[PDB]
Amino acid sequence: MRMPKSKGATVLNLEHLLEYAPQQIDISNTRATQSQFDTWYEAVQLAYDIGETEMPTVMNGLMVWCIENGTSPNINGVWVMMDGDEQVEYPLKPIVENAKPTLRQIMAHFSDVAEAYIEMRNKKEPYMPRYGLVRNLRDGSLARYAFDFYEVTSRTPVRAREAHIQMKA
Amino acid sequence: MRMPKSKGATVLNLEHLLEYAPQQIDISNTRATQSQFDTWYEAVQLAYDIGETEMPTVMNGLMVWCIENGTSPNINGVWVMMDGDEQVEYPLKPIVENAKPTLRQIMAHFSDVAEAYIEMRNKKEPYMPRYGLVRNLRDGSLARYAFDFYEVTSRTPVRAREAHIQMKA
Amino acid sequence: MRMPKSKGATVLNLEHLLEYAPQQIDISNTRATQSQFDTWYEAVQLAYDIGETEMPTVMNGLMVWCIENGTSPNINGVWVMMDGDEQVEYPLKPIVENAKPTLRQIMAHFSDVAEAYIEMRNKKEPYMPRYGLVRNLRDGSLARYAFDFYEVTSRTPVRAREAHIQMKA
Amino acid sequence: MRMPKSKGATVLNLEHLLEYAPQQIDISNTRATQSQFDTWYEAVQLAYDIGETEMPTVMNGLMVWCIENGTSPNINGVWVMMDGDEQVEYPLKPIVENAKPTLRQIMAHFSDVAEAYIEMRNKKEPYMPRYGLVRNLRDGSLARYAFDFYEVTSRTPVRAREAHIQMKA
Amino acid sequence: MRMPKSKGATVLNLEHLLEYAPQQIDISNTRATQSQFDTWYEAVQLAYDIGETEMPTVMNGLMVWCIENGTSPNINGVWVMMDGDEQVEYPLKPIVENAKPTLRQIMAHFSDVAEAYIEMRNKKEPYMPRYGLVRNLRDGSLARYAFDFYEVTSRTPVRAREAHIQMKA
Repeated sequence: MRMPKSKGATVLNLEHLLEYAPQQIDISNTRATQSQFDTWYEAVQLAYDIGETEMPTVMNGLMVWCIENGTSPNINGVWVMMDGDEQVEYPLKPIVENAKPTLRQIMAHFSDVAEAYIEMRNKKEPYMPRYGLVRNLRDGSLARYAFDFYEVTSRTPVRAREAHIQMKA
Repeated sequence: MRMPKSKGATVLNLEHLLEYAPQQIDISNTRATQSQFDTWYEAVQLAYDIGETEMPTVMNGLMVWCIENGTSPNINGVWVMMDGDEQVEYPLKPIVENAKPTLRQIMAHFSDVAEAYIEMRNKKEPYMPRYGLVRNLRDGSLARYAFDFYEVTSRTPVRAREAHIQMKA
Repeated sequence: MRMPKSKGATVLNLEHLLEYAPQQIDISNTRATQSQFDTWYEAVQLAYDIGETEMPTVMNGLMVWCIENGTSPNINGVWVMMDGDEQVEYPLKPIVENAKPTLRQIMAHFSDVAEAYIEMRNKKEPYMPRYGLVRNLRDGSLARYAFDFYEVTSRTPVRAREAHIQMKA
Repeated sequence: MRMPKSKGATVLNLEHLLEYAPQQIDISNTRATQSQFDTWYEAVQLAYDIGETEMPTVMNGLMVWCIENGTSPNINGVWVMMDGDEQVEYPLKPIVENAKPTLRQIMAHFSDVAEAYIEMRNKKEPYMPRYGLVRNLRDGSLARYAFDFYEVTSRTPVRAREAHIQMKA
Repeated sequence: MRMPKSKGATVLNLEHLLEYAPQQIDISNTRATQSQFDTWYEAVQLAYDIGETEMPTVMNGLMVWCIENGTSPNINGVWVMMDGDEQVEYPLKPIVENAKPTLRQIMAHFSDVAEAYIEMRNKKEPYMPRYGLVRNLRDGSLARYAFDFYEVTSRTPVRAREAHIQMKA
């Protein structure tokens, strides 16, 4: 093999070269960077006039809303939260404006947790996310992966990779 | 797994995260929100000069009309109600103007009840909604699902999902 | 045979003609020339204000970043390095501007080493570069070749040649 | 690179230039200078016979008026303030006079605050400034940029830059 | 080939022509000559009553002003310097006078240094000169070329050549 050279010197080290072991999600372009996610968090927090005691509760339903309604909604719209049987409405402009590059990449930070919620739902009655009810997904084991902000990593079953290709087609 | 992080703190809670259990129809974009449905109700009520004693009766036939004539009609038109053998006419502009985002989403609040009416009809003589007589649906058990404002949830038989895909194609 | 002639004289020699034995990568247009790589190295070094003691470490992650995120990114963007659990951000404009003719050819100097890193990763948990998770590559032995700046030489297995044709299609 | 030279000596420090980091709005010709704004403030104060206890209230209504009626009005005209349900009438020549170079540049000092007021109005009922209701702007998210005295800096989203080009055309 | 001839004798050495290798900027008409620049320097120095200890600081702000406000301003105007938070006001006729042929050609001597300042600003927050924010330049990499007194030589990337043609159109 040949290691990169510049003016007769190696430019890629020898020890740390075979020691750097990052995580796939961290250095991937499918999700927004940590700085971008932080900016989106406070911008949404400042727009809704919510403190640090109710904001975690509010963001629980936004992830659930994006499971069943996607991550590319109309800006001039609203997304719903339910406190009991009442539909509590929130403006959707702050969610999208302050999300860079796209809301899907920002929502991709919720990929791991969103499967836990769907698996919970798939313990009482069959629950299939709408994103999979419009692309004709019949499997009941792939319901945990039927949201548009899912991150495909090197831990995803092969059937799921084919399903997302079929879904997005 | 990794839960969303912002400035070294979890932003998705731990207990209410695995307790929020909404209903699919409530947080879905296939139907208008409760506020939107309320606005459409009074706007139509105020346009027809009807009180709270005949309006429930009038809206019974509007749902039946939309079963057999769809939810995307010409605004400058009329929809018919039958009191005995006489065709009582109502303007159709108030139904569509005041419906946001679309009349189909507003009519989607009648998805559950519209199946009860069709099943009633399918107890004396075979009744197939027109929306299914123009897309060549031959099954007699799918007649209860042959209206354009049907809501596909995680309780719909798999054959029905294929039928609507075939119908809308 | 006929050897090139000009004014009644051979113009291709006889001894050194059958002695010149270059290497395929050196005289190939799939990678930038040594002068071009040197210019890109110092230009990136001068833009980041880094000496000759940390620059080899920084370029380790840029190669890893290009494995999972390609070699044609948006100039007005950033690429991430991880020191522990923190995302250290670098501007991406110096990487692309000063790379001639393209960053893929400049990154092609890292083709040999990038396989060593992937093979390392493929010793603890299955690691498939993202560039192969979006083109539906299922083989686990071709993971070492699933980056866009791979150089196809006369040492590459035949299956790999077909895979890259299928991947790039 | 080459420095500017005069009689064999450098004419630029290039050490304080590294220090020199002015703000874009301060050294821009899109807004009047601080001295010009001070002249306009006192002259308007002297024309309306108002002290330093009601003038801050007075200029609150002037900024809102320029949002909905532009910054190029007739000199022989009036601008309206509302105290309750009554229209308080103010002469408009004191505004369009003593405002150099133009009233738009003087009004550009209110660009930041004018967006806070618009974002306030877009929390109860949809509010689009009349400047955007005559140029066919159908995106309510861009309502915060629909005043002619908006200042385009290097913090404006790319959407707003295209919208203003479309509006001013 | 044919040499220029006069009375049966060559009029060109063609041995010193091989020696003659001038710089493109030096013998270009896009910038004022050295004598013209020296005249503009002393005349501006004599007009502002400033010595040789503060003038290098003074011209630092003038170059930045021309980046964001162009090199064709009104003679009966002022250009702003910032010492801290205060706007220092300077007359602008001493600048647009004693600057022949044009101020742009005089300002062209700062083309190399003006890019260093812009590249400095594009290290903390995105900074695009106002010259490019009014001509719809959406590429932040080309921010280093977004001043009207830029000199196009045979070292400018092909991107910048097309951008300036698009901008000046």
